[PDB]
Amino acid sequence: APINFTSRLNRRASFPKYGGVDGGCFDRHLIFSRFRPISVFREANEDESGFTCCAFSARERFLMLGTCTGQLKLYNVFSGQEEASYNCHNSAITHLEPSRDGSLLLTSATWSQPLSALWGMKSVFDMKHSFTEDHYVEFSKHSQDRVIGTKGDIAHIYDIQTGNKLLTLFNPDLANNYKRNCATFNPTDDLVLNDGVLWDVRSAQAIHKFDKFNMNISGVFHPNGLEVIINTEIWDLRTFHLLHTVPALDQCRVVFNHTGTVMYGAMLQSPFGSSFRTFNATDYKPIATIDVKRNIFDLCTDTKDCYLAVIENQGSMDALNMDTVCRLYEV
Amino acid sequence: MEQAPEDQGPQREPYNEWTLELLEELKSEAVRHFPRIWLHNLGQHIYETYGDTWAGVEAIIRILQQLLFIHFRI
Amino acid sequence: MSYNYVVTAQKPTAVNGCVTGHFTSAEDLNLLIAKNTRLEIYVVTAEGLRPVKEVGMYGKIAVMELFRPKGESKDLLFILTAKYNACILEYKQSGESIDIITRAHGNVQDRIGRPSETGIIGIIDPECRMIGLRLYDGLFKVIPLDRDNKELKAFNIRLEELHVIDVKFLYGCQAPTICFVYQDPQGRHVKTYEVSLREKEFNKGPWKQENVEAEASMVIAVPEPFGGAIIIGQESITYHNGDKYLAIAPPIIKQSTIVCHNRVDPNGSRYLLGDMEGRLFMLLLEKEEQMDGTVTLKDLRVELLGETSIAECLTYLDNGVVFVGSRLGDSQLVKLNVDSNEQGSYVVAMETFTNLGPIVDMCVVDLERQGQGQLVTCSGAFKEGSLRIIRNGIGIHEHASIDLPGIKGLWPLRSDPNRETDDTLVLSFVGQTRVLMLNGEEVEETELMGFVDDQQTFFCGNVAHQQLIQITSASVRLVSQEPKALVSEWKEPQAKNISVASCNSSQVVVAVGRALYYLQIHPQELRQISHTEMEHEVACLDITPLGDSNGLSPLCAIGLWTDISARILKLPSFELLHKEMLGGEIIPRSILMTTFESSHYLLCALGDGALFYFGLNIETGLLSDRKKVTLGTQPTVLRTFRSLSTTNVFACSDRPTVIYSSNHKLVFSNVNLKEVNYMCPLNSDGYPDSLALANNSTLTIGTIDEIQKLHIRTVPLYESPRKICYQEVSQCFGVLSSRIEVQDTSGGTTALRPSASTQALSSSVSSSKLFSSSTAPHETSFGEEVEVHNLLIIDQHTFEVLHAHQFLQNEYALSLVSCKLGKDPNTYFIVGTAMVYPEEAEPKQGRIVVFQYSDGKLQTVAEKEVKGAVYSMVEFNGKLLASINSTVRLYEWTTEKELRTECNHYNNIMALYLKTKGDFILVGDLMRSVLLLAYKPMEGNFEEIARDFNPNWMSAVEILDDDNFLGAENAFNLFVCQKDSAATTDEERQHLQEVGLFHLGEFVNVFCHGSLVMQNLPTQGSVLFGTVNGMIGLVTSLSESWYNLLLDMQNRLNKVIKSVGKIEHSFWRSFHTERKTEPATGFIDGDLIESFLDISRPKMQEVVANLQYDDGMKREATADDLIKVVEELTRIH
Amino acid sequence: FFGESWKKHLSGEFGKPYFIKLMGFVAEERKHYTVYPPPHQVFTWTQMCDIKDVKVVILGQDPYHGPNQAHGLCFSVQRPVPPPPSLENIYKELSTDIEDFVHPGHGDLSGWAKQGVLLLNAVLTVRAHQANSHKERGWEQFTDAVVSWLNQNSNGLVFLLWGSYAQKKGSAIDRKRHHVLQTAHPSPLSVYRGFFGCRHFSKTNELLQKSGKKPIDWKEL
Repeated sequence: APINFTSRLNRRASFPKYGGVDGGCFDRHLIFSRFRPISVFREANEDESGFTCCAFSARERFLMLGTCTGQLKLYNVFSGQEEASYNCHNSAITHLEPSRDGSLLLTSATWSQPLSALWGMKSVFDMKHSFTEDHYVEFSKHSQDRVIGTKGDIAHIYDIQTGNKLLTLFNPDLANNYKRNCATFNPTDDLVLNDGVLWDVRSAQAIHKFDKFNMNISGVFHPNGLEVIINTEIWDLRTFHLLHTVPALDQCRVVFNHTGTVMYGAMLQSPFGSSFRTFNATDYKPIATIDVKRNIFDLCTDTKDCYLAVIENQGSMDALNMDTVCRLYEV
Repeated sequence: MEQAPEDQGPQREPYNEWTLELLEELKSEAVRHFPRIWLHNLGQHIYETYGDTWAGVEAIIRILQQLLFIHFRI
Repeated sequence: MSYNYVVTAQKPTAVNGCVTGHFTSAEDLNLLIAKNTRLEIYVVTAEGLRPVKEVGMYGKIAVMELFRPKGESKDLLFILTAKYNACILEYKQSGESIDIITRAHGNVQDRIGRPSETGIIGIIDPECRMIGLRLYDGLFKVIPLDRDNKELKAFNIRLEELHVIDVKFLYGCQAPTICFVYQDPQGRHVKTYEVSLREKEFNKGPWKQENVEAEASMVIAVPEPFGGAIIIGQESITYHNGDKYLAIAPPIIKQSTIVCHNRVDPNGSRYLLGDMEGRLFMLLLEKEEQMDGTVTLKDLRVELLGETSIAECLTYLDNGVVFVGSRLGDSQLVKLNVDSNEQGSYVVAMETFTNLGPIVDMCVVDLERQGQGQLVTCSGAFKEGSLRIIRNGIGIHEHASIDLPGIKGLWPLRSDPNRETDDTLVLSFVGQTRVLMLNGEEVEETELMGFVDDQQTFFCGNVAHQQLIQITSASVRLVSQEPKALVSEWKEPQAKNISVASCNSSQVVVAVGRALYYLQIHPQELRQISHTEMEHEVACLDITPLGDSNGLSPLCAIGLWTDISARILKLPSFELLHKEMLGGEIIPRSILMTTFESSHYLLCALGDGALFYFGLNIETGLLSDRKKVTLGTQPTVLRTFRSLSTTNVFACSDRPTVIYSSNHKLVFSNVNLKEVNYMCPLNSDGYPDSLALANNSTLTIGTIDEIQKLHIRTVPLYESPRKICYQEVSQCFGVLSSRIEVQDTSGGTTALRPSASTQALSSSVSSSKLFSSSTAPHETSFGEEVEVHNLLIIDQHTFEVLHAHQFLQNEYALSLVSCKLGKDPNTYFIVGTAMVYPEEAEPKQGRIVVFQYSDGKLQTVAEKEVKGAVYSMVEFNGKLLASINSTVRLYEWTTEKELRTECNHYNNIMALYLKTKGDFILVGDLMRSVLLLAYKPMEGNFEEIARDFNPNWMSAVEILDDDNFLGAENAFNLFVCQKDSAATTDEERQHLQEVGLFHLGEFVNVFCHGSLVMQNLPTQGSVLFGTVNGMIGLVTSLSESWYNLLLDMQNRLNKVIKSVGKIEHSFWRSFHTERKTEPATGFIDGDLIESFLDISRPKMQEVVANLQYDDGMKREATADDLIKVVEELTRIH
Repeated sequence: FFGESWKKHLSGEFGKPYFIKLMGFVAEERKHYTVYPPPHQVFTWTQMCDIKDVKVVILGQDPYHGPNQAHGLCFSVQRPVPPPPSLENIYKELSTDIEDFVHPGHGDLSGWAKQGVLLLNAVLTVRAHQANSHKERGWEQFTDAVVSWLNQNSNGLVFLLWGSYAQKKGSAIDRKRHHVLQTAHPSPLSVYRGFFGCRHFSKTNELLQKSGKKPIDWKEL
């Protein structure tokens, strides 16, 4: 395959698709190595902005942002306008997950009880249900009908209609005590990765403990449903064989793109990065490291591989002078 | 497409009554992670710069509220 | 509010892949060709290659492979589409009715996962144990082959290995063993797994995994008595089988990468290897008797057989007959001679097959002139690269054009019975007849003794027993060939005059209105046999003998008055065999029973210019499948003629048509002539295998073109064509090229073969400096293959290389335009280039060069340096609009004959495509869909009106009108964006709604306006497109009423038509990108609508069920109502 | 509109080089920024009751920097301006200390001033929105003097010093001649619990009886 894009493109009509071999890999290595900031979202009528979480509206018209004061504001992406403000929590919105369909929304806070809630996103902004002692909540990856709350080393499973606890996944012996542990659903929904222990949702039985090499990072499922990514070490979900060691992936808030082709890493520990990595999903080769030159607090992307929202602290991490705005990137 | 909901959530409510209560709930939660000598000292700062205004209230409710967030993230 | 219609004007012409086996029967050696969406079936005869059946597919044929499962009559075919539609097809023919049955079907796509970017691998076990599929990385999908798998259900085996180059099922093992070459950081290696169907897992694994050289590309499973596998991939060939290891690194193969292979000799011994250079080799396995009783491999031999077309896949077809299947150029038939040639080339060319693919660039002209739109293409790549000139219709090459007015008939004769060459021509007139002597290439007037010249002729020509014949208004005359004198004369009992007559080599049939006389041919006598008295007068009659060698016709066709009934009679019986009531008052004019392919048919012409064709029953005498083709306005005259051992029909009307068969379906390809009243086939000495044609005035004699819907003229370039333009003023074409030279020892580079760029009359080289260069280097090389870009000046008629201009070292030419700029009256040839260095990943430099072909040379007018590659250029109202990587520059042309930068636009990643419409501009990006700009004249810059945010990787764009814009994406889709300038909010206005959606299945490279049809005045719009598979298509605009009608008709049609592999048309044409899979909307598949005419009449009535149309006024529909609707739509391409 | 009883007393200050500088600053400040309280309002603490009739004294810091809010009394805000946080906090102590007390529904502490409670701020003018703006400028020295006179002249006063700053202003007063009552600052910013539950208002009224002075009707506002 050619390296020079113009030659690659000339072979692209020859010779399609992607000209020679490795696509594509070159095209993604060119595209996802490039990001132009196009707009900022400053908090309402406050002199100092206090966003802590970024998330796009399900249909992605508004980009939803969490305030530190526990609010939630949907800013119209095109217009810029704060279309609406809702009072969610009494502490700093740490997490936002819009129901793919846009009927619901999940929220997590800092210390205020309840720490998590489900809210009506249709016509009326109601509280649907509360998860009080759960510090992180995530939707089931399938057709989102359940909620996966964590409580430190312990997992929880809830029904979005009933709001009732169904499962409590935890084995104190198999537990790794991953500091920033987060219990996530598998791409098929039947498996759970929690505190480095892979489980089986239906049987409510543990499958494996991915040997401790990191101290904070719990890991994610690759969307192939074949591999699992505990910090660096890329393990196979059925074999438990180590596949590769990606040293560039150490200490990363990793999040795949919509098509599951490019990984977005966010380096953490002032704590969190001033920069972020991208890698090619197909073969774990890094693409780039982008220095946003500002302390990032969160990062998200749209389905369309068009925008990159990032919560950047405009001015040094001094108790006082903290201005968390939201910046927007193109690709 | 498109449209945003109706805020029929939390509402403020009778503010100042609420604001005052939230500050003292937060003031305690802050105290369980930060030395109560540093936290007071931040309160004056805020007081000299803002004054006995509500605007200044929310700005310690913001400063406090942010520290705890970073603390949580570490 | 956009509604569009899409029809293929030209089917894909690239060999995607081909297989040999026994498909139609276990005896027949079948050749099967995949031409993307089309499946071509052929029988390998002693004669060459016979066509059998060609069938379309609701998908891109991803895997084609013939397998004989245990418990099968003939080999079955497995097909997998790129949309993941698996299926097993069976060939089945009920004598004449050929049909392809689906033995099983299902969609094998994994609910979740990203398909291997390397591409689909389909492999079948030699024993037929399972279908091996590599669709997605790190997974090996296994389709078990057991009876009860109609739903074609599979499972996956976690293939730890990842990134597998190629996998083949191994020969000579109990365990279904897969041998593959896999890429892993440690390098490329060969590995073996057993496929346990029971445990649904893999098992180690015949021999231990050995390491193979990093350029290992093919794994050839060697059949027994040899066994194991051969690992091709220059500079080495290796054999791996247990503990045996042979390695041959021949000096020969080294130069090029071998791409395909074919087993000549089943036992493994002989193999054909073909490379990217078109070289053909022989890989010879030395069968070693070893010892008791083991058959080992002694050594391997590599010998060169010569050169063929760049082979996408080779297929040996016995008797040194090999089919060189080319995607990159003309497909061909090759002979392998036992002994060496003068040159040393065992390769002997046999036949060549047209291949417009890849259609790099396109343009529509009027070279012959006046209303005739003709297409010119940049077709092929490398040595195979050419220029193709597609013309609509079949033209006639005149050689004689005599001045005779009011000619009522033409007939050929043999005056001397010793010769086979025609020497005579007979011309009928209103009340007279005249004879023409053809003494060589000179034609003079004669009289043939025994012929009445004072009466009108109804038939003339040489007959049996060394005699000639004449039928007049009065009598029927018989003339002896040696000497010339009348031998018999047929009289009407009551001296009455003959109304209509017909004849062959031994039979004569004359009519006196209701009187119908039948005569025979005997030596020196006109033997009268029978006579029938009809209902009304007779309008036309025919007695052409069809099958087998007898010389006599067993039946007679008949046309009658008032009733309008096309009746059949039996000979000499005169028994009313079959009567087809056509109705109305419009009278028939000319009938002809004729054989096409091998099947018999009957034809009928009417006084309103409307034809009827049926199925002539072999010995039976029935009329099956009543079809209607509306041609002229004037009545039609029908005549048979031989063109390259094929009996076709010529229909004489104001609309001249040539009737012939293709894939056992009747074709009505038109003639490039005004109006022919009468035709005649003439094979003289001076005028051989030509044809006489006459009308209201002027008789012409000449040769007909190769009888096809479109005519293609090929112009070989021996290099890669890239872009085309037409400088009407300069009566020439401007073509971009690319030739490969290899970096030798002596100097820089040495060329490989002579190309159009070297073989020019006038040669030029770019003397420009601009780029220092080095800074920046430029490693070089040392045995590296480098590209050489050239601009070519091609003559409008001779097509010879008038001039060739060679560009800089490491320079690529990307975009050219011919136009008049600014206040300048000179017409310039403007080219956009790029400085390509193999080491670097994106060019950061290039140039826009302006030229002018004045007189006989190519002069460098103006030059502008750019900081990127010039991806596209447009004539934007005196200005030059250009695309330089991430920028859209509007260049203003000056008095100083120079390029000035007016305004720029940047909101694009890699802006590769450009289109204009007055003030509007359409930009097509690498990945970010489309975008709409408009030059605000008073403001003097661009204003983004609306964008499409969707991540669609563009293939080509096109402006349909000021508010609707069409695009082609790399996942083979079409889409149309609408501009709602009216909408309540800015947010909505600044948004391009994807209103049209359509999965086309083809990779569109060129989108250009216009039509091939002779325009002089159903649908409003014309956009032609060209693909990589060489397909040519057309997009047009529909109204709300018509769309709503044709859409209802599509949904109706879909129910009626039977799919190949039972694939849903709704799915097939459903919009499909990695992300979205949404139902295709605002598009009408013309190709599906045009199939309405092809299908069955009851199946047509099944369509109109309760079809009501508002054309707020409800008019009811019938089959005939709609045939006319579709009839309009067929004439649009 | 300075109050004659206090005018015939504090008058000596006006001539001082600190006071001339302070007035001239305040002068040029109003010529450039909107200064609160406006002229007549700056000295309402004086024109409310006679210097002799003052029984209770509460020390404030800075004026209210909003329009038509700042009026002369500390922790006092005009109608219809809602009460500031400290006041809302102080009112909440009155309900948990005085029997028949209701929220007066406004922020105007005119009531206590007419009744004999001095609501004197350390600083007497501030730039609009600029918090402490007119800080270490002069004002403190003047109020320090106002304080000094009540210590030196009047007898049996109840000094209510809330929070470190006000507490530091009162360091000069003797708990043996007067009644100094000190606790944390009302403002909810505090972190340091203190003012909440101190019963400073009932204590005021108990100590008034020992002196034999008329009690403060805290409810009258």
